[PDB]
Amino acid sequence: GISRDGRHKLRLTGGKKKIHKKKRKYELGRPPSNTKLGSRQVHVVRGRGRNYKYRAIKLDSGSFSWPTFGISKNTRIIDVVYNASNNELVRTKTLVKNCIVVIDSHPFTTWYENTKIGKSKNIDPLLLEQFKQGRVLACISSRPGQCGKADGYIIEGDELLFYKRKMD
Amino acid sequence: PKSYRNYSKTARNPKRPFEKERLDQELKLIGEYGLKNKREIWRVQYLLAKIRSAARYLLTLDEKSSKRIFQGEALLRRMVRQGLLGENEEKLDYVLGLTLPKLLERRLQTKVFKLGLAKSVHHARVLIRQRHIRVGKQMVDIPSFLVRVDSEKHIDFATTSPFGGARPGRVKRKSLKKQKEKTEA
Amino acid sequence: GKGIKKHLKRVNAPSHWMLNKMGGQYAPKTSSGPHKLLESIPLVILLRNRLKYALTFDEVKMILIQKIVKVDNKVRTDCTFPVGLMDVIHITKSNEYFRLLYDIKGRFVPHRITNEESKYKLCKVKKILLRKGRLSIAVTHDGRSIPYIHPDVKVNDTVRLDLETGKVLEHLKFQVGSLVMVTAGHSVGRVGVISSIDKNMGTYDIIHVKDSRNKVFATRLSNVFVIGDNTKPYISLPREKGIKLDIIEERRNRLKA
RNA sequence: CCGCCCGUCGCUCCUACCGAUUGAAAGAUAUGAUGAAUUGUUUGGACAAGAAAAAUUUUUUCUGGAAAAACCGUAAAUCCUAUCUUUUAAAGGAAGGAGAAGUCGUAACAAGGUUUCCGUAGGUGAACCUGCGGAAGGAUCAU
RNA sequence: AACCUGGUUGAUCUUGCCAGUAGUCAUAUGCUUGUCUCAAAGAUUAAGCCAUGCAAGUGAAAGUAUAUAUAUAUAUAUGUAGAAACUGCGAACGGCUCAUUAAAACAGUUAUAGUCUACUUGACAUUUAUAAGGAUAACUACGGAAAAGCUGUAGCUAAUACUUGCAUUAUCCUUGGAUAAGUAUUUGUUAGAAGGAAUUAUAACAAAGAAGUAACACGUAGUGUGUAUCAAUCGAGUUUCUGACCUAUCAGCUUUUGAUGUUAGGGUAUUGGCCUAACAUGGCUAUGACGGGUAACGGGGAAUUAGAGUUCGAUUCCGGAGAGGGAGCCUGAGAAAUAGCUACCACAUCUAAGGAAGGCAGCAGGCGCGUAAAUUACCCAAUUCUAAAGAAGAGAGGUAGUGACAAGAAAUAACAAUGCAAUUGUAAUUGGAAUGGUGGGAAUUUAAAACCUUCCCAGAGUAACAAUUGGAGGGCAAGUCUGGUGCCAGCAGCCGCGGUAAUUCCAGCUCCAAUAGCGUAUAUUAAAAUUGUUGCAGUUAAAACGCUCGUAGUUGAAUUUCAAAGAAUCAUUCUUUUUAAAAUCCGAUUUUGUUACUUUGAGUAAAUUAGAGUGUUCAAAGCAAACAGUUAAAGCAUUGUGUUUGAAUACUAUAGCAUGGAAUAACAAAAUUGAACAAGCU
RNA sequence: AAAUAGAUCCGUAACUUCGGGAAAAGGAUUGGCUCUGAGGACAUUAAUGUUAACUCAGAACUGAAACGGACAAGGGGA
Ligand SMILES: [Mg+2]
Ligand SMILES: [Mg+2]
Ligand SMILES: [Mg+2]
Ligand SMILES: [Mg+2]
Ligand SMILES: [Mg+2]
Ligand SMILES: [Mg+2]
Ligand SMILES: [Mg+2]
Ligand SMILES: [Mg+2]
Ligand SMILES: [Mg+2]
Ligand SMILES: [Mg+2]
Ligand SMILES: [Mg+2]
Ligand SMILES: [Mg+2]
Ligand SMILES: [Mg+2]
Ligand SMILES: [Mg+2]
Ligand SMILES: [Mg+2]
Ligand SMILES: [Mg+2]
Ligand SMILES: [Mg+2]
Ligand SMILES: [Mg+2]
Ligand SMILES: [Mg+2]
Ligand SMILES: [Mg+2]
Ligand SMILES: [Mg+2]
Ligand SMILES: [Mg+2]
Ligand SMILES: [Mg+2]
Ligand SMILES: [Mg+2]
Ligand SMILES: [Mg+2]
Repeated sequence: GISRDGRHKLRLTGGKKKIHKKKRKYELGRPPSNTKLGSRQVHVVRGRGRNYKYRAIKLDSGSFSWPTFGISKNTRIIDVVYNASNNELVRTKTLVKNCIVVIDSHPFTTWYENTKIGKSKNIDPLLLEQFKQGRVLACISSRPGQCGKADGYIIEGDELLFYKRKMD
Repeated sequence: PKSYRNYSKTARNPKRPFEKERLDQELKLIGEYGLKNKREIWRVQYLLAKIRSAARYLLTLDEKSSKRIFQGEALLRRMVRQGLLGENEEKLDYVLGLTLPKLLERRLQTKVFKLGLAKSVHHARVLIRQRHIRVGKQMVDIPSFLVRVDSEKHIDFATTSPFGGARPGRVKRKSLKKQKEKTEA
Repeated sequence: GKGIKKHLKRVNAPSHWMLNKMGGQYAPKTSSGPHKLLESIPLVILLRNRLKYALTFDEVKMILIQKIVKVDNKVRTDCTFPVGLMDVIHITKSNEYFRLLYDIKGRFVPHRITNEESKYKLCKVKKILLRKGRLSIAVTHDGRSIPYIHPDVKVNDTVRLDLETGKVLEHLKFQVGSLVMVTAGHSVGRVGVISSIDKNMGTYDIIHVKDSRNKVFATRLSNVFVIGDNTKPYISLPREKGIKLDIIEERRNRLKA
């Protein structure tokens, strides 16, 4: 099937190689996982030493952090809005490592009713105008096609300005 | 797989097939020592050439060098044990002076002739080949056997030989039989 | 297929086993265990070629079936078990004790220690690990894990180990004046002390050793084994005491009939 | 010197060359057109078992699941076209080497009877002759 | 052993080739062959095609037994054995061949701080219980098909097969409190004994979370089987630097469709244009890129050589690749496996015509091809491997059979008396010793034969128990002998011989050479200083461009610390003291540019090679062996107990790691301008 | 009489007066619908606003496999 060897490439001078060896099965290249937004559905694939990795096929929730405070919460994913590789991937709503998504933000505001020692932080405004509608922008940080999960953090500061400007 | 036991050659051809003086010298030596072919002359020449090559290489080397000391002592001891140098000429320069008759003098055939014990050198060869000779309580029947120094006082007839105190051969006993049935008939 | 090989050919066996190039295409092919293949001998070699107790392979098997052979105080029945450097061997039926050592050549010998000396061995450290809960484990050349190591034990020095209980008795440091046995190329059984240590930054480290006849040699740091403090060794030694003479002097000595 | 020797022409044999025939055959590479088998996702749902009044029935739900389809891939094979490599046929044309007392002349070797050669151009059955410039390896180391 | 002869002429001295000479672990072939030891053998052409048989299995305490036998104690109990079958492990090792392959593979040197790893070894664990579940082989009964290692329906029954699940404490502040309530792995915020270097071991805080910690067997506190994570071991995948044959009548190549980089992802056991999207215009080359050829697998090595060199390496060991040609895939720790599966191309087997089944470059064996190559034998006794691991199996492997490939030793007489030539020879005649080859029988050897040694019996005179293959003009050792032929037949590597008196053709005799061996053909090395670095030649023998300029390449003047004074030595060798300067000890120690180059070390597979020791009866070999003793002294441990050994050393690029250095050579620093220091300064 | 024809993207021999031959020969694509990307000007401060006009690339869906749908429009080679 798909192989990861370099015997079919050209040399750095531009000359072509002669092949005298078949494919060896320790350069497998099996096809990609196109994880999409929906109800949970995860498969199993076995690696070399019978080491399992998990293929997500549909996810709609995960664990999301608030980096300023160091707190994590499980919450629901609403949509995908940006992707730096190509925007054909936000069109089909696929989840990959470095997406920008929108998540339900009620669990985070509710938790702020314990007001660990970051009690003089002065939350920045743009995050507050996001909180008003009940949705915020986050960045995925895991690899769903390898661990079967979708995790990420809330975007703040200059990164938030960058991604606001990119979406206009 | 192929076997791991190896082998080697023992002679070499003259490279000039019809040279008169070399041919005459070879006949000299063959007649004097009672040999069969030129191949025996050539095997002895091969051996002597190896010895001389080792001696030359050692001599070109530096004095009080470890390699020279070790290998020269070994070679000189081997030569004196073989009976080719002696007692007052062990100096690695007398190795280059060894000639063909010296080596050819140590054969069991020549030794059996020179110690009485045989009326000629052809007699000496035929006796060795017919199981009549011992070298120190071991019976040897090969005429190219080279006698070492401490083995040359132990050459003698064999205990199983009619010339060395045993029963007579197939001819004596048949003659004695015929005589017996002659005298008892 | 192309998986792990299982056969060993005779001319490709390590040369210090001293195997006959006739009589066979194969060699015993030691098993996996506490020692590397090239720094060890299989038990059949010890028990047939060296001690001459057995005539064939099947006789070694019949010896080992009856549980009378122990290495490091444990009975072993595997005909290709690896034995290795500082291990002790006990045979109940004969009441014998041995320790393997290198001679002044590069080959292993059984040294025939006494019963009292059969209760310990010397292990050299290869690395020290820190694991969960902050406990320290030392790994020895013997392929052995020692938990709760003393904080003053470092990577290259040696330790003395009880055999009935796997505990430590004392430890010997790796310094400029310590006594050493060398275990690899061009000098495999020499005993000297130490003269200096080099510590080249990105590459190997070279150390120098002086004999008791004031002869000096050098080697890599990885093939140096500490066997004593400045004065005396902590184990008995074979008859030459690790003193290697050159070929001229050796030939002169051998010529005493 | 009754020496030696040069070329065309006629005969026989052998080797290679050009050659109309859009000549022939066997391979290799690249583009294109079809395209067996099959990894992965989705669709599908013969029937297997659970949760429900019962008389050994219908309907609901969960779960597992064969045949068969679709799509993105990994892609044997076949065909058409275009090149490249090697081998090979042929009317006719034109060389070289070898052989045999052949025919015609006499260019070279002597100042060889017009000293011999080089480059270039033209002409003649043949060897060759003639023009322009050069050399001595000349038949003169000199008036 | 660092070597030369014949041939151009009427004769001479040269250049120059042709021929002669010797070797080949180098193939074929012709003639001939008595003994023993050793042992290559369908590579070359066709990685061409295959009938038949075999080539991988496995239970001696320890998973499952009313198939069924059997013993003892007395209907019961404890045991021994066990067709079938389920389950477990192996079958990815071994064996074969050389088609592909020219910066590829391979070799020496590196990295994994970018990874996976069964068996074996050591450490050692976390959020109904007097014992849980259902279902299936073997088996019984009813069947189908020409055929196949084909299988349908119904009824039973086990397990270390497939599943569910019980009970238990530890740490911080002489009771309690908090509980810890989670091994690997993933995400976010932090702190931080070792390595040259950490985003490293490790610790805290907030979210997820696999898989496990004995519902098992033996009867030895002991084992077997299984199990989370770490470490070791037997290995692999990638990866740094340097190293190949012929060709320029191959000079520009790569990039649309990945060529060279950047950013973000996907995928893999991990890194990587390995793949996808966006972006930039790069990357290699006369120091030979890109192509063509190879009757090219690489290496350890082989042949021949004074020293340089030239040629070979299919083939004992290591690495690579393949199983008629290609491409896919399952199981598994490990495979892109082929005596595993799926499809196409080619070839081919059985058939009742519907269908089924194939892969000798494994061991024997057959056809074809050709100049070119052996038995359809015996055994697991040795060397090792696999298993439920003494006990089974193995065409791996060993043993014989065939065998003038190659290698070593070695018969075909010897001795007397007489006679005859010069003490001698034997040319000649007589007679008695010696001895294998050969036939028979044994002791041994061997799994069992067989061979070798050893012993007994019979056994040589034309010792018919009968040696050959090439030659006799020269090179080149050996007839001017006798018949036949007559420029014919023929010989002759080269010069030549043969036309009626042939030293050369055909024969007889006689001589020479090597000899159980000797000729012939093709290739290759020396000879060849006729490929020349060492080491050729260029006026007239083959050969200086018509002439000058010019880039790459090759090669380049002299100069910077030179000396002095002792000792130990048969003029000499080896060394001991230091005469400028600056920076580390209140005038004492040591430091003072880089390379090339040379010295010394480290590290390295054996076989082959060089070389030390050792009477295989010698030798080629091998890696062994030696010493006292009609059965003991003696020694060292208290009646015990044999002793001393050997299997060395060197070599292993030209590149890489470390190291002393004064000569030679290169490079650095070196002014239409540059430093150092003292004292007020921010 | 028939067959070919428009545009776009590839690929093009002999021979040659070196300008050609050449549209040589040959091959692939083309509708509709929903989207993505790239090409300007002006005025207040690397930010902010106000505004055009036609072209050219790429992707997903869709249909009795059709799309220069009628019109228009070279046959080629030795
Ligand atoms: Mg394979
Ligand atoms: Mg054995
Ligand atoms: Mg004239
Ligand atoms: Mg002449
Ligand atoms: Mg193999
Ligand atoms: Mg792209
Ligand atoms: Mg090879
Ligand atoms: Mg071949
Ligand atoms: Mg073979
Ligand atoms: Mg191999
Ligand atoms: Mg075949
Ligand atoms: Mg295959
Ligand atoms: Mg087969
Ligand atoms: Mg097949
Ligand atoms: Mg065969
Ligand atoms: Mg043959
Ligand atoms: Mg057992
Ligand atoms: Mg048996
Ligand atoms: Mg004659
Ligand atoms: Mg030559
Ligand atoms: Mg030469
Ligand atoms: Mg020479
Ligand atoms: Mg010359
Ligand atoms: Mg000139
Ligand atoms: Mg035209």
